Amino acid sequence: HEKVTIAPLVLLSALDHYERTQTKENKRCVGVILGDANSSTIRVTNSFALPFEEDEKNSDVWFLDHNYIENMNEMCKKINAKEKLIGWYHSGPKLRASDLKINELFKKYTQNNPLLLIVDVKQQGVGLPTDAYVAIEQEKTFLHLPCTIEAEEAEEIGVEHLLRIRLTNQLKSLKGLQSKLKDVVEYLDKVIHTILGKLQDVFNLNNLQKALTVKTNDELMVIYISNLVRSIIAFDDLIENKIQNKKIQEQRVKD
Amino acid sequence: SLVKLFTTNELMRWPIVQKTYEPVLNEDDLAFGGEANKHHWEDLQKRVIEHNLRVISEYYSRITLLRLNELLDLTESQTETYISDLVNQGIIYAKVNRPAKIVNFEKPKNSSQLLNEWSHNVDELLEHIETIGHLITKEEIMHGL
Amino acid sequence: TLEPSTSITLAERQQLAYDLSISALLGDKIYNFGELLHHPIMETIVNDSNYDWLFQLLNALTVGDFDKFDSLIKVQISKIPILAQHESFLRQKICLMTLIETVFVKNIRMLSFEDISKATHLPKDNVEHLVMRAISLGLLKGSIDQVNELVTISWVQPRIISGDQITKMKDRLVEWNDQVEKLGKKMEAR
Amino acid sequence: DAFRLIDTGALINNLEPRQTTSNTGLLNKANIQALIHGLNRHYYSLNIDYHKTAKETKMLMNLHKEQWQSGLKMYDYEEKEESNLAATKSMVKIAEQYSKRIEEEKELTEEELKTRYVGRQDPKKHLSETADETLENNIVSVLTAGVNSVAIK
Repeated sequence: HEKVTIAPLVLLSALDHYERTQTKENKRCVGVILGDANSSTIRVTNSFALPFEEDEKNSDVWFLDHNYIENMNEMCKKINAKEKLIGWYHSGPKLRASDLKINELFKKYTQNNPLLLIVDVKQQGVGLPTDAYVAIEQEKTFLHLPCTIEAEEAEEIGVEHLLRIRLTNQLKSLKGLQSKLKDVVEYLDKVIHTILGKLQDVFNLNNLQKALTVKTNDELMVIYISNLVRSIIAFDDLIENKIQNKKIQEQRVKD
Repeated sequence: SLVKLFTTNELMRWPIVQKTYEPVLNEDDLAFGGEANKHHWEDLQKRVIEHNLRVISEYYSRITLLRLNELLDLTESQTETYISDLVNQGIIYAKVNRPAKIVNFEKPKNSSQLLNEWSHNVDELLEHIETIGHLITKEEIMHGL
Repeated sequence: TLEPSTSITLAERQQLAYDLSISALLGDKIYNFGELLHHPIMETIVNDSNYDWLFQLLNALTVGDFDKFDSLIKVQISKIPILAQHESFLRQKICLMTLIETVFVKNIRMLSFEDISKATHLPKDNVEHLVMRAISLGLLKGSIDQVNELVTISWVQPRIISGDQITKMKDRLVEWNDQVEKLGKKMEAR
Repeated sequence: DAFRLIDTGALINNLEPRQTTSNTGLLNKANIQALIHGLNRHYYSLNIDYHKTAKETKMLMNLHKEQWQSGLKMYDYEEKEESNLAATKSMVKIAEQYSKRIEEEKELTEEELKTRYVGRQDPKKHLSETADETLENNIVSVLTAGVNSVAIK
């Protein structure tokens, strides 16, 4: 399949247009990603906003200027020639009816399958403040591609200069069953099987490990054998340092 | 149907099929020399037995030797003849217990268990957070509209 | 899903349901006739004149009575013995999907020769051959143990049923939550 | 790096140098040390800091760590580390083999306990190589082993 690679330059750029424009919950900042969608690895090296206006009274009313779309994409070619139109990004926590009608706009100048991106300034719950989706039809069918972040050498190192485990893993793992339980109950009363079929595939696949439980305990003992030997090595240094500490005390008594 | 037969072949209908339709099977006078049809009966039986034990390894992990002799249309002495050639030539492998009359698959443990075979359990929850995260937004679309 | 297109009257719906029904008689793949009931078909067609095969064969895969369906049909489809063979697969596949997690509580996968013989209404000799033919068709996987009377079948064919997995999924939620208060708070309060 | 011109003027104003580590010129050494006094012109004395809002600081702290396995650490690196655990068990054994061989030759050649040996700190280097490496190999076989199973039911 394909994967979406979002550079930290793009994630931080979309967060800037939200605060500078004083965008409230009634508006969502829309922008255009730039990159190469030809290969299986989709990387976005550039992002910019657009004068978008949102209307909550009518989902079919949106203000977008196509002149600024083609001009800015042409003027930014002088920087890097690898930047083309692979899709667009927009703000807001949720996908409303106005987002479905604006999907067919950029598809005229886009060759391959466009890429959609949702930027969340609040980042409420779990991970992934920016979720990526693909727009394709047979009815609109959206698929969530794996979201990864990879930058250049100077870009990844520059983040560390500006900033100069097990418990968290168990908390998010427990919340996965709580969030899935609410999705099944709400969908049960919504119908009164296709959506629940995909969740049943993952949920079904000492229950099945009973055959490997005997062989698992034998491997855990071998792991402790290495840990027991390394523990003795650390214990020898404690006695060696205790004798070494006395040599310093013996010099303090004579001198 | 004869090509796909070897997978499901129990050798129960083997004598029945050869009698009704025998174009190349039992009696063949074309492009085959011989003094009788006994060569067609011996040569065809050698192939259906080798393919019979081959699919058992992929289906029956443990089977009684007494039941295996009835499925192979052989005897105690004739069963050990055909299986000895399959293992010696490096085709397949099986378990033969003469005093215990037990025939098993003999699953190799050389894979070091958890050190390798655990790769089947990583794909179980790989689609867990991915499918749920996609349905959270999808369900809210139909609920809001 | 087609809302706007494929204009059809009640005359062609019965002709369309004919090819949809007969496809599932010998079809061993993708659930069973109940999928045709999930779509607005049976409600739009007549309930008799050999259009009721969906209702008769629905419970025939549970109770396992072949005299109810064979008595109401003609000699056209009853002459082929293959039709009676495929009805035995879908009857057992309902119970074989319960081996890991659907209904059963302890979620331990084990099957003997006696328990499966009473559910499929078949003896111990015919049930061993029925499972081998089911895996050979690509519907199932796994192995079979005749020494200890154990049947291990890998989960392949999905199902559209639901509502029985909510309670058993809570078992993983409650049992793992106890370690958050005990083991989870032990490492945090370190 | 930056540059700003001064020429005539820019004086009779606030204090430019006193801000950050200015009033310098010990020997010739500053920055690239091709500059001394003039730099480009007049030693503008650049000061490079950074300030971010509450939303921007919340991102890079949780987002940037090493790579992205995050949100579930259990099964992502479980199969990758367990598959190489068989080879890791054999490689950590060689590290211990060369451990005591250094300490054995260390105390064998010294009957004095003085320094002719230009050994000013001899022991602590080889002692830490037998400690920190041992301290590295055991913790990765324990802390990871706790989440290596965690199966329960």
